[PDB]
Amino acid sequence: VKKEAAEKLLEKVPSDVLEMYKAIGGKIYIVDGDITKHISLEALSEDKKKIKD
Amino acid sequence: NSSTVAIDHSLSLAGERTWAETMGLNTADTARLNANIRYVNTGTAPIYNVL
Repeated sequence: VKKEAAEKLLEKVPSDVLEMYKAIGGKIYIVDGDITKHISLEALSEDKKKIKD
Repeated sequence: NSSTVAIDHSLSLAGERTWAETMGLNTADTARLNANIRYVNTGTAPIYNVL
């Protein structure tokens, strides 16, 4: 009789395609602190306000 | 008793087109508002620097 030999049908593995999608990449955006300056006097005042006759 | 000696060469041309869509959201900052308003004086004296 003649031997099969068996060279196989399956080629490589999914693992390369699996690794392709497995890509995670970079996520999220900068927020919160930004720059922050601010300056004006809407908080408190100062002006002569007494009483007399 | 047999002995089989073999060799293979191979090519592969893989073309791929990928479409992707993403919708991000933050539950605390979903919406921003804007009002369209007017000021009405039904009184008798005028008022200045209205806030």
